[PDB]
Amino acid sequence: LLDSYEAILSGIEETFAQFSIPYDKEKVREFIFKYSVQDLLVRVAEDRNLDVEVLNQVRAQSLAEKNAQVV
Repeated sequence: LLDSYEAILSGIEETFAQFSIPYDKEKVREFIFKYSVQDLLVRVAEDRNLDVEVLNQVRAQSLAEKNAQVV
C-alpha cells in the first residue's frame, strides 16, 4: 500500500478544474485500478473535444504532485 496514488490523484483534480472538467475521486480511483492515467486523459479528451497531450501538459505542473511523497 503505497500512498503514491493519492499523491497523483491530487494533481488530477487540479488538472480537471483547469478545463472545467467534473473531477470525481470515485471515478478516477476506480479508473486507475482498471486502466492507466494515460487512458483516463484519452477517454475524457475524446468525450470533451480536447487533446490528451494538453491534459498531459497541465498534468505536468501540479504543485500537488511535487509536494506530495511516497511512503
